[PDB]
Amino acid sequence: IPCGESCVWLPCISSAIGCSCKSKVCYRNG
Repeated sequence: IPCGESCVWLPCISSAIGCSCKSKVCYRNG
């Protein structure tokens, strides 16, 4: 599920809420 954050050039600030970079945007479990 996309979280609402791009990660093309920086990692996910939303890593704190569980979101990780895949396919240039931040996701939690799809």
